[PDB]
Amino acid sequence: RRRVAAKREVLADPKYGSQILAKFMNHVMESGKKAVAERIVYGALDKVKERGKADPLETFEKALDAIAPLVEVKSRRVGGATYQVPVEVRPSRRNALAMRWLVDFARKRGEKSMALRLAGELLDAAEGKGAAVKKREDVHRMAEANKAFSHYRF
Amino acid sequence: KVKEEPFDVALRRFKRSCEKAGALAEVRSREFYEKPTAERKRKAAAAVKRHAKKVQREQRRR
Amino acid sequence: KTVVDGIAHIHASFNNTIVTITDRQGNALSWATSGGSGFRGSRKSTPFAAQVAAERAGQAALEYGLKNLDVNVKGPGPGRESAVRALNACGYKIASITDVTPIPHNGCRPPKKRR
Amino acid sequence: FFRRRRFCRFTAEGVKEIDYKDLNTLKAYVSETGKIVPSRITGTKAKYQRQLATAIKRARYLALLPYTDSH
RNA sequence: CUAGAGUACGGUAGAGGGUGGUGGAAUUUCCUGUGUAGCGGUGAAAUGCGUAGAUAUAGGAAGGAACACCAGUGGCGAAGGCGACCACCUGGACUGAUACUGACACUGAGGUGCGAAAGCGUGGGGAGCAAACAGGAUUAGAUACCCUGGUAGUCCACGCCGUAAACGAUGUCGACUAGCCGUUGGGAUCCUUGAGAUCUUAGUGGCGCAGCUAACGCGAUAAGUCGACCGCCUGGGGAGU
Repeated sequence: RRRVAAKREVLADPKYGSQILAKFMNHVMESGKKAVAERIVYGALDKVKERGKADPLETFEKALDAIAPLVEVKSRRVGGATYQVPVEVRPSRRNALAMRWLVDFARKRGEKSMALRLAGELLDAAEGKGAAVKKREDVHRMAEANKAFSHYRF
Repeated sequence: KVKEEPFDVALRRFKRSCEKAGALAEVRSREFYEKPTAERKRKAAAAVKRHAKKVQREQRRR
Repeated sequence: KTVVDGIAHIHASFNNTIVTITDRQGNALSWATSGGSGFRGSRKSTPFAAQVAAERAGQAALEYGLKNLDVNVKGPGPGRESAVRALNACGYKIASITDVTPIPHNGCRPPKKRR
Repeated sequence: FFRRRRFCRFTAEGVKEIDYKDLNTLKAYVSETGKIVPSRITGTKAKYQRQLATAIKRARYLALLPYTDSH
């Protein structure tokens, strides 16, 4: 495994003037349906401005940082015993963990009018009663039972 | 024995003074009995690893 | 009840670690073990669990005072030195650290070798 | 050459029959714990190293030198 | 006759034997105080041990065997073997000087002895370890490995048995044959301060030229060049029966 991987960049959001939202828009697109997914992300953006008077970017700015975790396990097996090691999440990685958890719980929300499913997800995570926040903190609890394996056979 | 002055100094004066005295490898060889033939293998293999080390270093000392 | 200048005994096997706070008279004040902190297995033998049980012995020792400690470390296992760094974390003046180790000059013969 | 001069700590002088009485000599050859030193550290000649080990074991018997840090 | 061999005289070095005695650390059982929920074990568990107060921890008593560090391609012994300290008897080897005996030597079929360990007989003694065995686990199955227990035995006195990869897979004895680096013990010579120097015997190791060897490899501690006596081999199974 010679190290090869360079970096490709996508940063385009002219109708709002943002950068995090464009990368979040790519996690919603299925099979290249970009124009469909573009009006749903704005469709769940204006309902927050309908709901809260604050600029809904900052609601999205707050909802990331209550779904984004800090440490997580890593099942590195010693070759004769299956161990798990709580590891520090790299700062570049920890953005995409929240955005990928957020969409997958929006699809099982079970409402009508699809942009209302994602609307309720970004409202809860500014408070903490979301299922993504409950899925965040449970994996946080898995690390301290794992904390004995932090350095030793790790 | 290690007396005390910060605390990190007296730790490394204790981790090292135990090892420089011993009584840590000797404990590790009290948990299985070696028959005296197997204790004549340590006496055999370590004597080879010392007299060959006096000659392989001379190649570096060329 | 008030006593000062106690003695901390640390017993460290390959599978468990037992910490006991005593006096100069050799009387029990507070004992705490690695299994009582709820590990019970492969996690039991870690030097992290020798910090959890070390401070928990250092909290029922403030019932009687004991602003000065004298540490005897005993055993081959891991957590042999990690437990000392978890003592003055509770705020105890550690005076001196001392190895006590049972080493027979010839002794009885040990059990046989595993296969 | 500290291991070289200690060979001459017994051979340069006519102190061939060492005694278990000069504790000022014997404390140079005992480690901090109590166990006896090797002969590749002092570098003493192996005629005297065998003779040095008897004067330790007799002085240890008369409680002039300890065994361990326990007692 | 004195070059082989042996004696008398100084002198060193050694776990070489046998008979008693005395230590210190650690393990276990027991007693007593404090103290209170687990200990122990393992890829992971379970059998087991625990409030009828364990582990831990301190004090005390009894008893049994082994003898850390020094300790090393180091020593001694005919080989097996031999490591605490002291007394007690007791064998042989090294090294120097000097006198004496004057070949008194070598090997050895038969025969005589000393023979690890397991085992066997009568009597002691019973700390740990541990075949047989018991239980748990693993396992299609597991008498096995691993875990918790556990008896003969291991220890001592007296007597027996006689085999082992009893090994340097090389019988004992004697004489010649380039070198170099180590090491035990002992005299030398030497300028002398040596971390000295070189030479010489008695051991014990690492490389190496001639030479030999089917090859690997030995090579002044020969499997090289030669002598003296002895033991033994003759295709594989059947059968060391």
